[PDB]
Amino acid sequence: EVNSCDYWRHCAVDGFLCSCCGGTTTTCPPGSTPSPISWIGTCHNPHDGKDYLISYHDCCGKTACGRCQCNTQTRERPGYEFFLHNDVNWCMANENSTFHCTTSVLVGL
Amino acid sequence: HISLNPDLANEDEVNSCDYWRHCAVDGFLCSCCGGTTTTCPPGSTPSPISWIGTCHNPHDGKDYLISYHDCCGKTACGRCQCNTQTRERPGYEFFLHNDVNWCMANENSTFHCTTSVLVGL
Amino acid sequence: REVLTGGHSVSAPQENRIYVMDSVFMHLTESRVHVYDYTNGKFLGMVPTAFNGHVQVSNDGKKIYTMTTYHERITRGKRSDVVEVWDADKLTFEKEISLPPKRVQGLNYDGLFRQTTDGKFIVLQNASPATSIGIVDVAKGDYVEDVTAAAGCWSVIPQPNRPRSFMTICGDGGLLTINLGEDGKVASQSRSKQMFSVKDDPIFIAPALDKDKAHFVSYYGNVYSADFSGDEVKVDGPWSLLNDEDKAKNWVPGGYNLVGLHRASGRMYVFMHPDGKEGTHKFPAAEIWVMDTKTKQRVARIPGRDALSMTIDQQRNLMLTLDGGNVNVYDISQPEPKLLRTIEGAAEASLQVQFHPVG
Amino acid sequence: REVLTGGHSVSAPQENRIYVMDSVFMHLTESRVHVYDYTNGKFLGMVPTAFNGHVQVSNDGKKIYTMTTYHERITRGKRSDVVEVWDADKLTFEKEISLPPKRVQGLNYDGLFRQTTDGKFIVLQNASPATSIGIVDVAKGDYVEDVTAAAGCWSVIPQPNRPRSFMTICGDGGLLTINLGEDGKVASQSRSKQMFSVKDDPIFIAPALDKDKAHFVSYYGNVYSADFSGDEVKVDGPWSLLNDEDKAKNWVPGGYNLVGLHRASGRMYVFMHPDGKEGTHKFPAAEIWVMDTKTKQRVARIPGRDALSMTIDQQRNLMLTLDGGNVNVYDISQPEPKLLRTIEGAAEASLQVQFHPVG
Ligand SMILES: N=CCc1c[nH]c2ccccc12
Ligand SMILES: N=CCc1c[nH]c2ccccc12
Repeated sequence: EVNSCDYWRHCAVDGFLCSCCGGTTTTCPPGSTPSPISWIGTCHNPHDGKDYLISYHDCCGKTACGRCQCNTQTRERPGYEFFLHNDVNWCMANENSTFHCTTSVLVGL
Repeated sequence: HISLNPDLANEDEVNSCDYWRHCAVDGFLCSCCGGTTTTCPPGSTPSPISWIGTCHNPHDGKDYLISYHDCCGKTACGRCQCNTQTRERPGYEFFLHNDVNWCMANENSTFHCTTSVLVGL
Repeated sequence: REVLTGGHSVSAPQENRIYVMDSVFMHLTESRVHVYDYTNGKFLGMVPTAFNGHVQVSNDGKKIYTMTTYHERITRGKRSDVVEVWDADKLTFEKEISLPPKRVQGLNYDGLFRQTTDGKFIVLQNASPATSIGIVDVAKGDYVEDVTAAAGCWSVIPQPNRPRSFMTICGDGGLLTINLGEDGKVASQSRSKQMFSVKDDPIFIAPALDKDKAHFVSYYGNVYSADFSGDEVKVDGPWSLLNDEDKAKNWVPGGYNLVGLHRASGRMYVFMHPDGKEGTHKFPAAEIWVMDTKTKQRVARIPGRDALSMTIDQQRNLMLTLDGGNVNVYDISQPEPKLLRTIEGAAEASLQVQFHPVG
Repeated sequence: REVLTGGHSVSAPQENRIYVMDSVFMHLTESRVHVYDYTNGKFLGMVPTAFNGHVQVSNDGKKIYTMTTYHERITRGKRSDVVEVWDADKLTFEKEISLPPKRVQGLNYDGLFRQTTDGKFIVLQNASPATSIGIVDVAKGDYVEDVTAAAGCWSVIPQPNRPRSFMTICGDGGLLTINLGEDGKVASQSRSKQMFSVKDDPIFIAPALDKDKAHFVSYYGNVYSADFSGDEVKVDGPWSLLNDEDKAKNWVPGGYNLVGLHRASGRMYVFMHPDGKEGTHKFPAAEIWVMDTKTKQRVARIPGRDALSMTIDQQRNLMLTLDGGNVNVYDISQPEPKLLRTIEGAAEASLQVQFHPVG
């Protein structure tokens, strides 16, 4: 289910799900690097009726995974609220900014 | 015969892999890429080398030698992909072979598109 | 008997040309600009733009400018962010201009890669992830200024009524105006009053741009205006796109480059969809609404054909529409747009199309 | 409270891994190796290989070797042809080995990028367009020898029974054998007698390779043989793959990496299609034929599923086939192959698949 765009954690994913790319929700595929920075989303968990802070770190330094492409936009805002924005490459400040896939890291409520 | 000048033909006919002279083409027909059968699309460069072969002309009944030059130094055109193989042979007959990049000796070897140049009878 | 030649120019005249910016997101290091003839849908050529390229045509119509990122070994090695100058007719590379390694990497909104009205300066968005605006002096072929004043702001809206002024949208709901000197350094700046509520009524960044004012649509279908006929920007709004019967189906705007203004008529084009709710702001157009900006009323509505981005040609009364892969050509000389033709397969992943400047 | 981490290794064991070389011909500057688990079809990772990459796994299963071309600005700037060494488990770049700028740019036949049986040398095809074979000393990370003796020949067939010996196929219809000294320079060489008629019965370059011999199929469905069990190469052929019913229906071979040999059984696998004529030699498989090479008879024929390339694993008695986009897994422990599974969307444009080595 984590490989579905509909999965509740993925509510502001623009990119390829790292769990389809040889990694997981919380691990970059081998030989790709986590972005230290990220857009943030607020997602509703249907299992406990609570909302959570999700961090959308990219995995960087390999070419596009191409698998499980998502474009979900819950609470996403334009570049004037930059850390809520998902139309930019969150690899932008990595040693290599080439975009590989996106993770969905649970931060807190 | 008119069969010999693609400039005079209907575009839909020249831009097809079944067009009589495109008989050993591997790649994107330049005539779909902003160029013509005999001109590279703007900003792409002719390969000085090519694979070669002969094609039968169903129209005037004769056989022609074709030189299959590429255009080089821009990224893949991506349009009108052909993979015809009439009289193509493996790399131990290297200039009859079309599974290599005939842009390989160009100043920039990035493959853009390929075409079919009429050498003669 | 025949010989293959290069050195050739685009077959169609510049007035026939459009530029489809293909991000090629599946293979984002091979982004490119596809050049098409809008009158017949013929492919005229292309400009390679490496990783996540951006594009615009010089205001004089002689050059194409690209912005892109290279690395020595693509996925490793040293970064080079650059602007490139390409000849518009030859589609050949001419000049590379060095940028600091922080040019915006992101989807192809017009406002990320622009120029001053006089054509003398390229004006671009930086993100490191701190934001600033970068100025490139075209005649010099150099980066000449980092507008750090624009921190916390996003995107570039040039003022058509001034040689070298532009605005940007700021996190406080206001606009920041930058006026450049002749050397491309900030000569003056001004900040508007709050135009929109960032939390309650966020606007799409895409301007419906007039000679002396810019209109902006909101997530909930409101309209905001910034008037720059004077040195200080005057802000107004909102007024609603929706009449009473629209409100039942929850019609809202959605898309990327989603609005346009036909300057002579004051008609604003907007991509809309029914059943709007949180997270539907990038949904394809079910419809294009045509609004009179003067009377603040819809004058026409047509089917949207899943479009996401558009552009307008003032001189020929045309609208281009783009669903990501296909480009539709509309005649907009009358209030109701007429569909002229569809260019299929113009791109694999494009969110931006532009006309070649004519007049 | 979750934390994102990198530095991880391929999650499945080596013996489950396959390597699908995706040329991505539509965007050929972004070719890549897709790493798959053949047992369940899970994508395990990938290695980026720029323009028209080629790939193999080190004989010892520890590293992945790629061969590719870079330019400083991709479509302009100086050329760099390289081999790269990558960790097989971490899928990370380790080392670049400079090559002369003439490495073969072409479709991914096995025989363009190989290694010696001892695994100490990488043996690669050059085309400039004059042909030669390049030797890379793996441990030294240097290109060490240029085999211009191989001019007018094509591709590398390593002899599994000798540590540093390999053959290539020549325009005279015979084979050239090259034996390397401990330093990668050519110590000796020999030319076989003519194996096939170049004009009348050209063979596909892909060997069905045993420990001490190799079989080749021809455009017209004949089989040829090179025996290197002894001091000099002994050649034979033709024998036909075709019986009378076959010939009447004009069955011939078609594909790229189109043959395989199961060494234990002597079974040869060949992609075949009916209605063969000039120009069909790369046609998708209508069928896979299974030939017993001792008795010279077909023991099985099954649906081709449009396959174009294949590879065999000895220990697990497996055959993979590949139609450009999808990988099919077959159990070949019995004369009749059993279809185990299809991996869908394993590549966009792949003509080569390889098992991780298990010996
Ligand atoms: N998570 C953001 C991926 C992405 C979204 N837009 C992009 C543009 C260029 C590179 C990457 C991206
Ligand atoms: N006409 C030759 C195009 C071509 C055929 N095979 C290729 C492999 C890589 C690059 C280009 C090619």
